[PDB]
Amino acid sequence: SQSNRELVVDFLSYKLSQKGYSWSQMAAVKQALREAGDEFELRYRRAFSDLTSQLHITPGTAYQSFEQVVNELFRDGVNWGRIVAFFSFGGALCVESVDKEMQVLVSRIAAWMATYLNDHLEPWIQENGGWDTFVELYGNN
Amino acid sequence: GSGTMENLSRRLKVTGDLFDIMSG
Repeated sequence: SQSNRELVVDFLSYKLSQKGYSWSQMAAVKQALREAGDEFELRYRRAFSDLTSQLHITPGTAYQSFEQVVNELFRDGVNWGRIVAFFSFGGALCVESVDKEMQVLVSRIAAWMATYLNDHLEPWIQENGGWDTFVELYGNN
Repeated sequence: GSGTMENLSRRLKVTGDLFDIMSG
């Protein structure tokens, strides 16, 4: 049963990360990204007001808002920190979408994010050491 | 409005940038 397999894998990964170990390189990247997001959001709220509700998201304007914010973010450059900002932005978009009962946007926001990573961030990422470098730099924080 | 976006991008860029610099 894949369901059970995925469960065992998720659980074991969580337990390994709690000790500074990792189930796989993908797992360590995930754990690093989650932690960097928490830290980034913490440092964001202590300086500003929630990145979540500010923009008025609607199914019809969501994409455009995502694109405007995201293009200005990497207009003059890409770096790990901005990527974390990006991930955290997408995350707040989804949280806001669910709060406002536009649950269907979450899978779209998800797609728009992977697409933007695959197309516009991957090049820089490969060129700068891949995600393993990201893990060295933001791992276990 | 739309001015909210410029402002959000800016706050995200500085926050990230500071975050990047503090890991070097």
